[PDB]
Amino acid sequence: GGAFGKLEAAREEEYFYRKQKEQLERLKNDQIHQAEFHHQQIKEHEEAIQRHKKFLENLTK
Amino acid sequence: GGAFGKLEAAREEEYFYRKQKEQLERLKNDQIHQAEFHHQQIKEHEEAIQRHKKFLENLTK
Repeated sequence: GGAFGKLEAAREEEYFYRKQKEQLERLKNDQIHQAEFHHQQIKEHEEAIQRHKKFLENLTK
Repeated sequence: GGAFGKLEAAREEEYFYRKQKEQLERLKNDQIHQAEFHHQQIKEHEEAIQRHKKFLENLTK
């Protein structure tokens, strides 16, 4: 498709969700403890916000 | 299990990711435009950060 367009946006969401599902499984199998899980998930959601701002600023002007 | 424990954490992630897959589908089917998608997704990730902070606070001290 195009840069920062609908197909790229979908691909980024798919990558993000695949990663987070893998982390949820590490938690369910006691490979990471829960405090660590929540601390790492905050950083992921912070990076997701920056990614969405980036897409937005390219879409809008 | 227990409140704020591993099973509840998993349930919160499952709910969050089911909602986001629904929103991604709305975008794929041009029911929301892309700027709106990214703007709404920032709010969702902001709410997820607050949720993860709340779980952490209960886990730790």
